[PDB]
Amino acid sequence: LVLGLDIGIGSVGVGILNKVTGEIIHKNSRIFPAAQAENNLVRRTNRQGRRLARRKKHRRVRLNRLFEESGLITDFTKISINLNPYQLRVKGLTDELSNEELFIALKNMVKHRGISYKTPGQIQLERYQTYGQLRGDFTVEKDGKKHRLINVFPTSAYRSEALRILQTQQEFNPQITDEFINRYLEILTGKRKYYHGPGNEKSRTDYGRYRTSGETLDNIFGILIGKCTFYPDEFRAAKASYTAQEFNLLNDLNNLTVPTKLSKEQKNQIINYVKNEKAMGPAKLFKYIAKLLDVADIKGYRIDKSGKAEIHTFEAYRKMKTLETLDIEQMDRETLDKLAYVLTLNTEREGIQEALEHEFADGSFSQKQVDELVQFRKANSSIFGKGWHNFSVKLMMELIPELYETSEEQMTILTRLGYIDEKLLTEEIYNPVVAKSVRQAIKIVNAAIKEYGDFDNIVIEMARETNEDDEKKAIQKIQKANKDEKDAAMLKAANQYNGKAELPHSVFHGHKQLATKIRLWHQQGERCLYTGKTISIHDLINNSNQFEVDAILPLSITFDDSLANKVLVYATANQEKGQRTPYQALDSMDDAWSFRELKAFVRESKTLSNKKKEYLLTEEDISKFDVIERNLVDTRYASRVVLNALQEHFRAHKIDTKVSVVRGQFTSQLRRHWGIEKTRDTYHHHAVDALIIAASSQLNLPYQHFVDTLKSKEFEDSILFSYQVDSKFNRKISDATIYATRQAKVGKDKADETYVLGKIKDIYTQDGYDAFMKIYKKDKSKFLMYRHDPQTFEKVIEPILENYPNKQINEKGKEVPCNPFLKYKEEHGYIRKYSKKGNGPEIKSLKYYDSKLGNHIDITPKDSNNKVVLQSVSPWRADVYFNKTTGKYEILGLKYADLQFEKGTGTYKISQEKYNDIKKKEGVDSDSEFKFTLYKNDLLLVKDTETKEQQLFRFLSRTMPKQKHYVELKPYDKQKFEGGEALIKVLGNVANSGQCKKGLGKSNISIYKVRTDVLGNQHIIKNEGDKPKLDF
RNA sequence: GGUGCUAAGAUUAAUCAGGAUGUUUUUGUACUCGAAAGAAGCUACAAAGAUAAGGCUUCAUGCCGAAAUC
DNA sequence: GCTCCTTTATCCTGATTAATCTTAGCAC
DNA sequence: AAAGGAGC
Ligand SMILES: [Ba+2]
Ligand SMILES: [Ba+2]
Ligand SMILES: [Ba+2]
Ligand SMILES: [Ba+2]
Ligand SMILES: [Ba+2]
Ligand SMILES: [Ba+2]
Ligand SMILES: [Ba+2]
Ligand SMILES: [Ba+2]
Ligand SMILES: [Ba+2]
Ligand SMILES: [Ba+2]
Ligand SMILES: [Ba+2]
Ligand SMILES: [Ba+2]
Ligand SMILES: [Ba+2]
Ligand SMILES: [Ba+2]
Ligand SMILES: [Mg+2]
Ligand SMILES: [Mg+2]
Repeated sequence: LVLGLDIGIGSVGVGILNKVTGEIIHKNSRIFPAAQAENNLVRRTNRQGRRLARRKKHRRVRLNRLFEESGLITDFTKISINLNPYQLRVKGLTDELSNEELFIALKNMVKHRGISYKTPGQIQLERYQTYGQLRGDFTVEKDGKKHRLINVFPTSAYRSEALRILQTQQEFNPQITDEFINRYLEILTGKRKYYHGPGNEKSRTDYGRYRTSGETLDNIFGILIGKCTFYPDEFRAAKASYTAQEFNLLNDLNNLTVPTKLSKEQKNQIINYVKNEKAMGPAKLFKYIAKLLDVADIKGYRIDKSGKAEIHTFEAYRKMKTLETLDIEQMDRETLDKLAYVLTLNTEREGIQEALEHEFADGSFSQKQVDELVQFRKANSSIFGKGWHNFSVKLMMELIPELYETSEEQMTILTRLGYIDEKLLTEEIYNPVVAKSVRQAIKIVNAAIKEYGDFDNIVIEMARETNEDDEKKAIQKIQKANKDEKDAAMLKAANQYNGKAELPHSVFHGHKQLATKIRLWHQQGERCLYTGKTISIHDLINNSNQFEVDAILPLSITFDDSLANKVLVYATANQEKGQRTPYQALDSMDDAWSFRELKAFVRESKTLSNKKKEYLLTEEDISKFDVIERNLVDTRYASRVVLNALQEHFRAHKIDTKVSVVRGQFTSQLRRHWGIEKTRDTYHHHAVDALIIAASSQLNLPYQHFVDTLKSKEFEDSILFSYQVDSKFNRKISDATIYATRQAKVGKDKADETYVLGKIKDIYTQDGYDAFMKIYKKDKSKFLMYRHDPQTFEKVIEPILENYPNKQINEKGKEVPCNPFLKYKEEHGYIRKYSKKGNGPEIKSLKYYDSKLGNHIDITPKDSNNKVVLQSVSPWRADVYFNKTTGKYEILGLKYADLQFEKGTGTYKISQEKYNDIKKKEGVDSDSEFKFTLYKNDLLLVKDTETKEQQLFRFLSRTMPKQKHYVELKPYDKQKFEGGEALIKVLGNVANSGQCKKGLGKSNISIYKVRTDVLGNQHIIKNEGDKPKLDF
């Protein structure tokens, strides 16, 4: 029997076939949408955002306790919030402030303490006075030109400003001690080291340094260093360690071939020669082996991308011999390997200093020698940033001798010396998508082996190329052209800056991305492609903050993190671009060149790549909800791990189940060669792909039989499906929009109602204006201004709609719908609120009554005159009951937001009383029998009692709170329904809108839960237990 | 075809430290109404508060909450 | 009650560790 | 993609 596997990011196709007969024994499709674990990006983003906001709020709490302890303010209730803190930040610079005015000035400073990778207050206040606003990024007029500002300042300048304030206060006030000044500046300027992370000695967290086990790490990334290829409980050596340098050159030398393999002695010559000579390269070493022992006679050396020969040259050692306050020759091996550990992993003074103190014996270093090691590590980031060797040192020491003694390379030597736990298999893998699909692929083969015994062969499709030589040469030419323009960009940055042919290592400190910034910089003709302005190398390197690397098509939508989706632009031009493509954004941007100019530049030049040109000019209105390379990387990763784990399992246990490999491009043409047809948008193709995989393996060796069986029209209608149920609570609970509500009468009601508000963020975009007219043609009274400012609406905005075009002839002589608000803007500036003396504020956003408040989460401030809510509440599970009096089913729906952390306990749970309240409000009778609980992707069987039809569905959720017992379902064999698809008569047909929403509380109904193993074998469940499971 | 070491070129993953926003509440100022006191809560700016629902203990460079465990 | 229709926050700056392909040079 | 009020 032969087992095929098509492992993917959200599916694994399974299929078995009796090799002699060619008969199909099992076909199956295992599904687990990869979108669930791909959301980890959202989880990390939100965890990090919460930490930034937690600490910003903690900064002003820490400031409160500082003012309390100093005895300057005890009562924080009478603290005004309507004075100008920016002006007191200027007054305090020279004149005396009240303690309340000082606390307002410093609290304002702590909430915007600037970047750290005329004082700021005076720059901010001047923007307050001359343009009426300071925050965010906005446009300002600059003598005919529009310029862009943003409230971003160095933390150094904020600290500089605050210091002058408090020192000036000190001469007026004595309660302001030197310690008070010290403690505040740490509140203001304090940051955590990136290699420490969260926590404190009492606040244990395994995200950071203070581990819950009680251990305190020096650097939280040390534990992430890889393990040895053969010693899984041994960390690997630094590239710059002595052990790894000796192993590297030793194996380099034996892989040469010489007229006289080199002898044992012959290597120690070269090792000593290169170790004690200062300058060393590949030629000059070979120039020594040849001209001192014919370089053309030596062969078997690894070659450059370009074609230069290369070899290991103890580069790390030579540089470490240059140290003046220490002598590398005076240190033994494990001390020099340990030194390279510390200097590879740590990039900061304190991290190195702490690691030296805690890993070496107390008398091992002096301050001056750690002082030199600090300056040394920074000056050689290019060497200690190269990472780690694939081997531990332990293994190399069991290998370096025998590489001296014998002429064999590492592969040759290791030969000489000589069911799957899916969780341990994926214990140390930090990619939840790869870790999941691997875990799914192994759970299957274990169940396949249980039901069938071992197999002659288990075949895994791989996505590796097979290329002929024209093509192969076709890859290195490109990979070499890639390395060529980086050098070309660096060389050019060097001459433009230094005039020399190399940039000083001083410029890359705290700015390792410069090598890439320069590369895109060179590709954009040294011009920012949104401003049309030149980017001077001096400005870039010398003033790095003025620029940012924009994702051309924003990553929120595309997830395309390649170079071809990146451009170096001025920072303000990237912030104004926002979550938009240049096409959507450029013409609307105030400080920017026209999209036409950008088009011209892009087509005109010979610097941008082919794919970079499409992305900069796609007039495609891409969107986040329109019906990626991570998929390819992770599929390769998952399939591989499964393969290796299978081979190694069948040797260490000697099962002699062969394990073969097939490539995707071969299966694709085979499927074309055979009579294989793919059903549109269906999960069937994962299964039959796996049978093409199993079949590929027995090709050398009933063949037509298998195919005919396969071709059978009747074949698909009996392929099995199994889905991974999701029981997890505490997923994303709702949409993020925070909604206001008001009491109003809208449309057909004559009783005040609670309406959720909506708002048009900017009426000067086309999307902003089209939204305006949809609401306008339907019911102008929806706009809150219509009701609360009819003068502005009737005497400003209605004339504008009347007297400005809503369309226009474009560049191409094609009528395009234009925006009357926008066309007024270009002429008179912003539409302004109605006023007698032309004094009204500008108009940018319009709130309107949207929809009636229904289901929601209440986040209402005690302060608020109206409720504030969150909407689109996501569901967790549905509890199925049955009422004997009515003979109908009653379905209770639980949402993530029904569970919470219990005060006091800290347990995440729902209580019976709340569960009983939900049970009531959902129409479940308190005297009704519990039947089962359905989670997402569980499967249902819905039977009609009267006509005996039955349909198998998978569960999604309980939908529509108002419509009791209503449930959204999904298909058994595909991702979604199309719409109008016929179901059993009781449920009619699925809504043409696509979503299958049916109520299951009708009399004529029968529903059972269906479990499957990962193979597709179904079990009918008609009752699970006496009561629902609520163990927490 | 699998695999080991090395180097490069491409992609991507996990995790940490920070910035500036956005949403909404309240207040102030402006705009509108009013003789003012104020009203209205639109519109703009500023400040203060909340920012997945919600929790923790050790009182702080405090900690956890959208993944995985099926 | 059953189906149609609208709706849905984001841009960056530092840093480390790991993976998978694809070329190369050697090899079981 | 799916919540759920709008719309009838
Ligand atoms: Ba803005
Ligand atoms: Ba020396
Ligand atoms: Ba590195
Ligand atoms: Ba080919
Ligand atoms: Ba909107
Ligand atoms: Ba939603
Ligand atoms: Ba190979
Ligand atoms: Ba007045
Ligand atoms: Ba007044
Ligand atoms: Ba008021
Ligand atoms: Ba704010
Ligand atoms: Ba909270
Ligand atoms: Ba109704
Ligand atoms: Ba809605
Ligand atoms: Mg961008
Ligand atoms: Mg649809």
